[PDB]
Amino acid sequence: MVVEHPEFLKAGKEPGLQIWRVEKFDLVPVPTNLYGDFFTGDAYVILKTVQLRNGNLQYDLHYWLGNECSQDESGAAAIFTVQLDDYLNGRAVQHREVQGFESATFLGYFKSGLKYKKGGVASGF
Amino acid sequence: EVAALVIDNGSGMCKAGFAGDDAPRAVFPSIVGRPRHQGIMVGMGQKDSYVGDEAQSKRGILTLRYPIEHGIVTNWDDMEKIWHHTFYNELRVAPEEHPVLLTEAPMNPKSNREKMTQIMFETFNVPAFYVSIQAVLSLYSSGRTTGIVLDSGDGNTHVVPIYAGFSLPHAILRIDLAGRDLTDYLMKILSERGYSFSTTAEREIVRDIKEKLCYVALDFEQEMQTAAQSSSIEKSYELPDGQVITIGNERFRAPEALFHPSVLGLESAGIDQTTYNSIMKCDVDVRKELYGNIVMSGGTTMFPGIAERMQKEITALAPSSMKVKIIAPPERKYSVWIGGSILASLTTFQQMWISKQEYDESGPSIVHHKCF
Ligand SMILES: Nc1ncnc2c1ncn2[C@@H]1O[C@H](COP(=O)(O)OP(=O)(O)OP(=O)(O)O)[C@@H](O)[C@H]1O
Ligand SMILES: [Ca+2]
Ligand SMILES: [Mg+2]
Repeated sequence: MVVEHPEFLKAGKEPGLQIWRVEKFDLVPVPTNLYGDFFTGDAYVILKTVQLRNGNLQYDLHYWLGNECSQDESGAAAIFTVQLDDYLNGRAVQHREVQGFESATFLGYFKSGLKYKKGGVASGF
Repeated sequence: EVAALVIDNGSGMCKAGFAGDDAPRAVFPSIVGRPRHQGIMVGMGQKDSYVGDEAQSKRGILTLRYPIEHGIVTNWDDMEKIWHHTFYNELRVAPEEHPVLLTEAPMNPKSNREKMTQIMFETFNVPAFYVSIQAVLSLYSSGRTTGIVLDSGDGNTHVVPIYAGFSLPHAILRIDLAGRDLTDYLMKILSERGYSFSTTAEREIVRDIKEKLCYVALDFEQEMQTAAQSSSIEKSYELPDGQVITIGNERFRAPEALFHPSVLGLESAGIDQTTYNSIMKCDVDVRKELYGNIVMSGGTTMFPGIAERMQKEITALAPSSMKVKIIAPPERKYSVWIGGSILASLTTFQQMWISKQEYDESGPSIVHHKCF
C-alpha cells in the first residue's frame, strides 16, 4: 500500500499471468515470451489474475523457489509476495512453490510445462 | 544509495551490520561495563564505560550490566550506551547518515517501542527508522510467509504463529526458560559429577561445553541407559589448565529441560507441547501450514538432535493425517539479523521507513501502526 514501485503499479490490473524474477533485492519483470522458463538458481513471483462474475478480480500469488537460489532471493520473494498481497488489498492467496514440489494449480498455468534452467542471476548479498 | 544499518538486540548477544550483508559484521555480548571507581592510566580504568567484548575482558575492574531482559529494555541509559558503541565503534558510522532497522521481542510494550523510536530520532538523529518483530524476520529468511517460529535465545523462548506475513498475537506463547537457564543447569549437574564451575570464566567453560558437546536425545530413555552402560556417549573436554575431563549424559540431560522444564523446578510446558498449544490457538484453516512450517531460530535451538526430536514429539500430537515438518536452518543463530538485512535492502522497502519528517510532526506514537 505505501509501496512505490513501477511493477506494483502494473500488478493485477487485468486478467492473465504476470511473472517477475528476484534480481538483487529488486522485482524485475520476466519477458512474456520466456514465461515458463525458470532458473533453478533464482526465485520468482507469479501472479495469476482472474475476473469474477461480480466484477472483482481474483488473485493467486505464487512465489517459486529454485533449488539453488540464495537466501536473499528466496527471502526477497517471500517478502515481495506479502507486499504485493497487501498492495492488492489482500484479495490474494499466497502459495509457496518449491522447485520439484510445484502445485498442480501452478503447473496448470503453463500449457507446455516448465523449462528448468541451470544457473541464474547472482546473489544480491 | 546508503546502506541501512540492521541491529538485532538480543538479551545476551547483539548482532549488528549493514543491510545487504549476508551476516552481521559485529556480534558481541549485550553488556555495559562501568568502573566500580574509575582511574586514568592504561589498565587503571580510564574510560567511564565499556561495552561488549571489552567490558567482558576487563570485568576484573568493571561491574557489568545487561540492559535487556527477555528482549525488553530495562535500563534505557545503558541501552543508549550500547547503541552508541554499536554505531561509532562496532560499525564505525555516524547514525544520522543511515536508516536504522531495529528488532523487538514479541509482546514488547508500546511504551518501550515509542521510547526506542524517540532515542533513535532525537538522540542519534537517524534519517529513517523501522522496528521489526524478530520471529517474522526469521520466517522471511527461511523463505516463507506462513509458519510458526520457535525463537529460543538467551532470555526468552517464544512460539510465534504467522499467517501470510502477519503474526497472530493471540496465539503467541512464551516458555520462561532459555539459553542462560540451560547454561546454569548444566553448570549444576556438572557440579554433581564432582566439579566446580562458579566464576564467570568457569561458567563460560560450561557455556562452551553446552554449545560444543550437548545434544537432544531422540528418546530420553534409550539414551540415559545407553550412557549408563556403554561409555559410547562419553566425551572428553580439555580445560584451560589443560587437564581433560569427561562429559556423560549431562550432554543430553541439560537441553532436555527444553522439553521438560520441570527439571528446572519450572512449571511450564516444554517447547514441543507449547508449539502444539499455540497452533491450537490458531484458526483451523491455518493449523495445517503451521504444522508443515515449524521454523527454529536462535542459539538455544542449535542443539544437535533438537529438530529430530521436535518432529517426533509434534507428529505425536498432530492429527495422523497431518504433515509435520521442522525447519532448523544451519544459520539460525543469525536468522533474525539476516531477515532484516534482506528486508531493508529491498527496493520496495524504501518507502516503508518512518521518516525524520513524519516523526517531527507526529512523534513516537506513530511507530506502532507504521511498523505493523
Ligand atoms: N551451538 C549452540 N548450542 C547451544 N546453545 C548455543 C549454541 N550457540 C549459542 N548458543 C546459546 O544461545 C544463546 C544466545 O542466543 P541468541 O543470540 O539467539 O540469543 P539473544 O538474541 O541474545 O536472546 P533473546 O532473543 O532472548 O533476546 C546463549 O545462551 C548461548 O549459549
Ligand atoms: Ca540466483
Ligand atoms: Mg534473539
